[PDB]
Amino acid sequence: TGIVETHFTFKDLHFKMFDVGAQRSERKKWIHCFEGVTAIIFCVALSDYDLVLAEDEEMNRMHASMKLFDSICNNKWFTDTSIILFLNKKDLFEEKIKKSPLTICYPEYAGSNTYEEAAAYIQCQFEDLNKRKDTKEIYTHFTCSTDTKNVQFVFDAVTDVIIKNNLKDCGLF
Amino acid sequence: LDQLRQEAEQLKNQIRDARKACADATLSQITNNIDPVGRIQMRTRRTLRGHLAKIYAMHWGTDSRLLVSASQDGKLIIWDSYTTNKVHAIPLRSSWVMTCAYAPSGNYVACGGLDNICSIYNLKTREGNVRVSRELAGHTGYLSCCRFLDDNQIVTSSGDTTCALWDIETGQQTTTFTGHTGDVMSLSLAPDTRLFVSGACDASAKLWDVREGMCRQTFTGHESDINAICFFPNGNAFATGSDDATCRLFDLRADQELMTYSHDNIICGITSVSFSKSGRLLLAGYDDFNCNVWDALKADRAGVLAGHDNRVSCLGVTDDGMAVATGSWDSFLKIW
Amino acid sequence: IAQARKLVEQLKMEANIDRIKVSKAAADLMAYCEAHAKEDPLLTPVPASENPFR
Amino acid sequence: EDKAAVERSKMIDRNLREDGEKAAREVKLLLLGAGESGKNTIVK
Amino acid sequence: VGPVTIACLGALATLFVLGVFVRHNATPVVKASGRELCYILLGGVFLCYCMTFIFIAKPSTAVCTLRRLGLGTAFSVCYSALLTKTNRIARIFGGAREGAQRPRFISPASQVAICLALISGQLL
Repeated sequence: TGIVETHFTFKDLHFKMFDVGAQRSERKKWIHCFEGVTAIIFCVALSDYDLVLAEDEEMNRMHASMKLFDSICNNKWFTDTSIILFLNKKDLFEEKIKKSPLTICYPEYAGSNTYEEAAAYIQCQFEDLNKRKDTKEIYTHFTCSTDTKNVQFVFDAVTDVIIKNNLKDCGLF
Repeated sequence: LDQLRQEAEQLKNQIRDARKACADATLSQITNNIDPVGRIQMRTRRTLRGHLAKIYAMHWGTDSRLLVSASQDGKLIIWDSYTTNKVHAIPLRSSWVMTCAYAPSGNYVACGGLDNICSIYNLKTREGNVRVSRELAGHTGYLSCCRFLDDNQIVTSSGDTTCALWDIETGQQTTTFTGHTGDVMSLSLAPDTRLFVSGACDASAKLWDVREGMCRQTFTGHESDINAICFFPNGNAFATGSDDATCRLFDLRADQELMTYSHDNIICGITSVSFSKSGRLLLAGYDDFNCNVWDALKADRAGVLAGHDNRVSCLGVTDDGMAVATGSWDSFLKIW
Repeated sequence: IAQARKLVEQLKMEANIDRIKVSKAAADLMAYCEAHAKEDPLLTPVPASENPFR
Repeated sequence: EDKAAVERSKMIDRNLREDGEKAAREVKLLLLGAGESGKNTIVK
Repeated sequence: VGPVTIACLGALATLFVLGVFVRHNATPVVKASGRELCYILLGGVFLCYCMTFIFIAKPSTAVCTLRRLGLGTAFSVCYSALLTKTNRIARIFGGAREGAQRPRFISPASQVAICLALISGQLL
């Protein structure tokens, strides 16, 4: 159906969560309509890295996620909006890292058998371009899906982006 | 099969070659002579205030003396030029609305948005305001445009590349057509309810009949998506609104391309195209605040006007050329 | 197969009418668009005397 | 009857003015990601 | 001799500060002041430093008139410049938590309007 809006006033602020709505149409047509948003949420699964359901035999889900992230960051409409890094891997990724050598993410792997170095590598590799980093801050959080949906981190991020936009247009930075 | 596609596309090449051969004389005739035009063609009317949102599209499809526009804050706008005020301000359930329409009788107002819901509002009511709007669905793609010539049949588009014809009384999917590769962006109401036009990539100005239903008119040559389309005041003509800033007149009977006024003076695309009267003044929006109006008959720019500090999105012209309505995201509505 | 046949069928029948759709199109091109091309361009310039706006 | 139109023009502006900062104060977000990328995993 | 030399030293110091800030408006610390109320405060300080010349002068109808309103205006300018910056910073940092929207009357020009209104109250 259409886009689903979830309005919840938790953390003393009227949060509104807007989904993609499964448009399955031209990207820009619904990208430019959402202009004026304060912050966006970027969700990528980490424990399902072995899944190759994105393409039959051409690419994997990692390539699609990286391409979509690059398109979002390089887009001229959202060059100033901050971005949020979320995931849904609390312990499944850690359990899978025991058997998976973490070599599919990068062919030139130079890490151990754990996943801390893999997380560091992916989080430092996400920001391929640094021009938008100065204009818009990038927030990254790991071990998501807490009790109250990680209310503390999202509240801190939203208040930080709000104050940043407030001081940007008043000639204070 | 492969053989069927091959024979079909040799047939298409033969057909387009024949059309070019037959229309070369017409192209030479139209390009040989031009008519004189004015210098500015401008007369200011007023300024509109009382808005704090963005706008996408409007619809000047009524013989009365009012204007209608839609905003993303959730409220519709029905303004008068002289009064610079609104008769009523009804709210909109949808968060975003991109479709705006009005009735010649001033009784029904059509709006819709990303929720795949086409809502018809009651402009005239006993209480003076509409209590609620009826819900219509049946699509998997985002709503793009909707038009109607009466209170019996309504045409609408979707992001799933299909044109839906519905009836107010029935309230169900009455007519549905198979779609092309690209998504339909806009539809133009026919002067006498003959056919409606859909525009997308590789399907520039594809005409579909309302009664018979089959496709007869299809043109190719505009790779970029076409944003806005409108019928000529004289009738039996098309409009080109490709995102590649390509502006070229088209004919229904000719089924062939015409002269193009592309130039290096601009580097961005266009968002809307509109005729003043029989192509006397081509009005087209651009990605910048600055705007220009061309003269198709004179093959030159009629004038330059911006009236905004941000990219303009909506543009409408009265059928009799009484007034033109335009607007950008700066919540400014100016009649040029 | 079946889907491609419908696309071929639509293109096959469209060319049939389009082949005979000329019907001396140039006569219409130079006879249709001048009917209303002289009213509005002269009507729009008003010296703030009969214009309904302002 | 022109006075009534002006009076009506005053109350529509006030009605639209109230909805201005009321909707602006409400923060809007944007959720976008890969297909089935834990849409229901996060508490909503 | 004492007052005039100390006034000259203060005027030179504030002129040097003005030249530094007007030419080094790239580091965010000087931008965090506001870059309008800072100039207003510098003008007030310059008026305070140069008012002693009016103070030590031959009495006259013009001299007496100037030294009557200046004694309040010079300090009111600085006080308003200090007040508006703190007020805008506090309002911006307070209204972010509740009602996420642009605070009213905050701008490089609007704050100047408020500061000049506060000064004009004392002038009136």
